[PDB]
Amino acid sequence: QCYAEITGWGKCLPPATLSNHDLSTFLDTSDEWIQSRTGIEQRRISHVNTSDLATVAAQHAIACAGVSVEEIDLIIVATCSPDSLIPNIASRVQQNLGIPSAAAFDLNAAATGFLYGLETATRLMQASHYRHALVIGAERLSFYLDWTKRDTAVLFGDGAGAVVLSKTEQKVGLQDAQIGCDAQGRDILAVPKFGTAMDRFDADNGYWAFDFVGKEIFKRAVRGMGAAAQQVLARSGLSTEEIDVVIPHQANIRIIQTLCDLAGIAQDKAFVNIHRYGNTSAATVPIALCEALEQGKIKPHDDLLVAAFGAGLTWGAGHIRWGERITPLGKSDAQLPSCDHTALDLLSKAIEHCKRHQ
Amino acid sequence: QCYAEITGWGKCLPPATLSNHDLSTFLDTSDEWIQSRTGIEQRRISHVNTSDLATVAAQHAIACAGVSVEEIDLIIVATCSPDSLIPNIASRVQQNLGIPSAAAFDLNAAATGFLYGLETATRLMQASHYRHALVIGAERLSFYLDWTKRDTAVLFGDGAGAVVLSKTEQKVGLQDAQIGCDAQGRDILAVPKFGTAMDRFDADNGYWAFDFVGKEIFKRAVRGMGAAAQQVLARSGLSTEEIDVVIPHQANIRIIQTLCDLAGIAQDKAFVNIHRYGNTSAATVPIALCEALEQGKIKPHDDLLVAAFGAGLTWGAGHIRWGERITPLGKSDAQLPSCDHTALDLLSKAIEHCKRHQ
Ligand SMILES: CCCCCCCC(=O)SCCNC(=O)CCNC(=O)[C@H](O)C(C)(C)COP(=O)(O)OP(=O)(O)OC[C@H]1O[C@@H](n2cnc3c(N)ncnc32)[C@H](O)[C@@H]1OP(=O)(O)O
Ligand SMILES: CCCCCCCC(=O)SCCNC(=O)CCNC(=O)[C@H](O)C(C)(C)COP(=O)(O)OP(=O)(O)OC[C@H]1O[C@@H](n2cnc3c(N)ncnc32)[C@H](O)[C@@H]1OP(=O)(O)O
Ligand code: NA
Ligand code: NA
Repeated sequence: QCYAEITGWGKCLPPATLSNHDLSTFLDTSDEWIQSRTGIEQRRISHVNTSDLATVAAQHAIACAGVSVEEIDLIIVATCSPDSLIPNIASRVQQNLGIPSAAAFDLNAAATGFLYGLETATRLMQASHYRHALVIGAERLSFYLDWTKRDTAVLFGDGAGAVVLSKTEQKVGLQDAQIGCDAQGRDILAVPKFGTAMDRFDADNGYWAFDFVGKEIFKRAVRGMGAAAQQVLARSGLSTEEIDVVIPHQANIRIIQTLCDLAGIAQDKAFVNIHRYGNTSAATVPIALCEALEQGKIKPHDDLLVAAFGAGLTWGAGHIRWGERITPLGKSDAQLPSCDHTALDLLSKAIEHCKRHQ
Repeated sequence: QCYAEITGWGKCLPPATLSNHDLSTFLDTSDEWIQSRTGIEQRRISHVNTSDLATVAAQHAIACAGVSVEEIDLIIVATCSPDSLIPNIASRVQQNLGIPSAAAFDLNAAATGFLYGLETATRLMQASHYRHALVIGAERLSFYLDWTKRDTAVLFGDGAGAVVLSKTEQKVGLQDAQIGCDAQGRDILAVPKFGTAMDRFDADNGYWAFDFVGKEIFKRAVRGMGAAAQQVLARSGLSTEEIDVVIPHQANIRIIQTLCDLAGIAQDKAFVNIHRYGNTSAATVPIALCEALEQGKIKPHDDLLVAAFGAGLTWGAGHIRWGERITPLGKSDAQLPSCDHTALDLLSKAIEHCKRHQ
């Protein structure tokens, strides 16, 4: 029996910050509403493409793991905002870092995609000949947003997180996972007209609907994640008190609290950074894991519960058993190109077109 | 030790057919050039979205396997032309067929994506609790094409293929596989400006370049596939004479012939249907497998070699050991909505815009 230890962790958050106050400047909303309903105070807006955020997060995770590029056998980028469809952006990350040979693909399961990626890489490694893997959740969700619609415009941000996995005999990394999808929730969270369903030559094709039914999402998410978390704990013989840390998707602070409350997990076990970054979809979990490690929230040998959901409606949970090391082997000087523009400056063209079309 | 038997197979080719003669009607090309250089005589153009082609192929594979929707635990759609990015289209296929619960994701590794999907589902099933899986290669490549540029406009078509996998103790299905990516070939085959790298509000954003360096692709593809096929055969203890059938990606007939020639595999072992459908990217392999089965090309207990490449430049090979059954359990009456339009009629809006912009 082999296992896939999380030997490296890393993040990349773009510098330009869109505050709740900044959103109040061009929308009928407030810090008071956004903060009390969602827990979000700020989020980051990328001046660079999704693959660039991915690459930097990967660079940090690679130094953290001390793994050479020659040893990386698999690259998975979990994203729903890739630079290109042809080719995939896993191959761009591969190109940027000079990784020869590795299998490289993009995985789309919306915000659950990192957990899907961790599950997928772990089983690939357990069943076949992949020595080390790079799994990245990376998003530039700001691409998609409708800057007239306050319901969604205030919820999402940009960023990336990465892990490196290393094959081992030790019983560490992802243990049981349960991933799934509630396809009856497919239409409640959707941008149906970006992709090959859109009219390529219509000049109004940029003004797509972001469909979003918050109450219905909340309900299906809590059920999806909750039942997945229960299957993981039940199958693994864990009592709930044995869970040391929860690393949840950062969609809404109330969803995190409800998940923990219904499962009987203490609220202070959940790592929350949604106030800083908002919902970064596939990046939420690996960024939260990275920061949990950075801030001393995870001890050697801890049991972690990861839980996530997203458009689909995809869902999942998993149990990670941490090994010996919670400290990086090395640091990276990798950074995004500098940018002195505000988040408002970056969104100007997009905001002005959306408001003019209305 | 478990294995993932291919218990179901199925295809969906849209009816509207673009002949080489039809391409001669609006481009400086000929049947004589296209047929002798590529082997392509016809290809299909979809009147429906990628998810619809996927669904029908899935329906045929499900009846072929005799598996209920309740038993399907995993859905992978390999595609680079999804209807939507949010949500994924694996979840649409899931919705269409009423499959509850299953993990559902889109996998993007261009034409190698089906092989990536087969590898991924097989290892998921071997290492964890997935009883049956649905793996689909589905594409509407006609969305992307530059109807002024003859180099690429004549090469690609639309379609989908599916398999159903069933967990078993018997040593059948995918055995060894070797998948990878040659990221130094990333820029030779690319549509860099469809995705989040495109300017959403530019009215000319629909007139994207399809970058394509045929000679360089040919060379990297032959090397990529060839070395992957060698690693598969070497690791598995197979002599080349023991390979009964080759199911190759249908990009170019000369690439198939060169692959077989350099490996010392007899040319008549390769199944070729590129003359009918062209390059359908991720759909090529599962459609060719489905048709090989339909036409009596595969016997019980045969050894198959699958080989593929695509944008990335992704590559791979695998060895499938066939089990007992080469005949479907049941048939499906599932079909696409009727369409009496020609391929030319369907492409009219796209062709007229491309030619007017030039
Ligand atoms: C671009 C990337 C997209 C792809 C994403 C992929 C990743 C994912 O899928 S993760 C998906 C994220 N999921 C979530 O955020 C969870 C969904 N749930 C929620 O957000 C919550 O239900 C939430 C906060 C909206 C509920 O708020 P609620 O309790 O209804 O507040 P309440 O006091 O009742 O007021 C509601 C009203 O406020 C108003 N309102 C909405 N937005 C705002 C705003 N920004 N400012 C002021 N008022 C607002 C509306 O009129 C709303 O009415 P209704 O609820 O009928 O639409
Ligand atoms: C939407 C799709 C997105 C992609 C999704 C992912 C799928 C994949 O990644 S699979 C990729 C598929 N790969 C391929 O098709 C590669 C196959 N190989 C080739 O294309 C060959 O090299 C091929 C067909 C060009 C043959 O070359 P070859 O016979 O050696 O050269 P030759 O006989 O001199 O002809 C080439 C010349 O013909 C001309 N020519 C090109 N197209 C045409 C045409 N349609 N009609 C007439 N002449 C043409 C060109 O001037 C070309 O010049 P150059 O020498 O500069 O390339
Ligand atoms: Na514990
Ligand atoms: Na044989």
